[PDB]
Amino acid sequence: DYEILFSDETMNYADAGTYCQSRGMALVSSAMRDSTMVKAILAFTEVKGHDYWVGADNLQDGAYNFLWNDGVSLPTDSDLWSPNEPSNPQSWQLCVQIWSKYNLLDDVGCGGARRVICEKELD
Amino acid sequence: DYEILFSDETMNYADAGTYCQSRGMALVSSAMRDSTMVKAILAFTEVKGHDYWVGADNLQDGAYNFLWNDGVSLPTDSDLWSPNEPSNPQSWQLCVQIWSKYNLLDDVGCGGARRVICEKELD
Ligand SMILES: [Ca+2]
Ligand SMILES: [Ca+2]
Ligand SMILES: [Ca+2]
Ligand SMILES: [Ca+2]
Ligand SMILES: [Zn+2]
Ligand SMILES: [Zn+2]
Ligand SMILES: [Zn+2]
Ligand SMILES: [Zn+2]
Ligand SMILES: [Zn+2]
Ligand SMILES: [Zn+2]
Ligand SMILES: [Zn+2]
Repeated sequence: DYEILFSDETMNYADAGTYCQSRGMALVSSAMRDSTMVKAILAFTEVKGHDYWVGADNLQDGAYNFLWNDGVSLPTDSDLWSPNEPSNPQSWQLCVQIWSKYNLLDDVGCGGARRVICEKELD
Repeated sequence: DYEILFSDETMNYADAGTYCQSRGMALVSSAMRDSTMVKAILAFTEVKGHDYWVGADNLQDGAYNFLWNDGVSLPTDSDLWSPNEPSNPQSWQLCVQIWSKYNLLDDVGCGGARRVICEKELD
């Protein structure tokens, strides 16, 4: 169960995190691992057909050691990934987005402007 | 362009309005009249398969004089309505929801608990 916020305003990955945080929420993460919720989230972004930041990156352990912001691993072989991703140089700082080309996850550098999705676990 | 918040938390119609307002947003209304956004919004609720409040009611003008909270009319013949709705007695105070049966609009009394959708136009 969640509160999911979608924003058409774009920002880099760091700013997306603080954007959600300032609202008492977090960049979407656990909701992406929830089979019902992730399906609803992707149904929305599918219509929008735009890139969105999600709360995962390799900043801590590097390479393809992707972590959701709540500390849970985003397996390199997850079905959430777009075909042939992740594929950027493992030595880069990598952030994860919902890539419009496939409406599935993708590794990118962290400076590009993208839309934002925030979550808040209920209760 | 907008900010759209979906919440699994249920409430009556009045409480949904206050819920959105306390967040600097409004019960979804103009976004429902936007061709891209309404489809994105409905794609999300389709997956969820649950009832959601929307920002429309007959409280100012009564009967089937439905108005979106921003004062714009919700035509009784809108393609947004579920088949054979609106159909509740015109003497009642009627509120509008996204009804899970069709994933389309429907008139109901205002006291039932339903999920909430808030919006915030972005300029
Ligand atoms: Ca794959
Ligand atoms: Ca990539
Ligand atoms: Ca009709
Ligand atoms: Ca009805
Ligand atoms: Zn769940
Ligand atoms: Zn802007
Ligand atoms: Zn892109
Ligand atoms: Zn509860
Ligand atoms: Zn629009
Ligand atoms: Zn725009
Ligand atoms: Zn119902």
